[PDB]
Amino acid sequence: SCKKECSGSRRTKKCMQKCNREHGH
Repeated sequence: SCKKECSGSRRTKKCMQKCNREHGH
């Protein structure tokens, strides 16, 4: 709901890192 909802063709480290930090609660 944050990784696949952003991942494009070869980009994901951006949305992934964002979700990884947010889920760092």
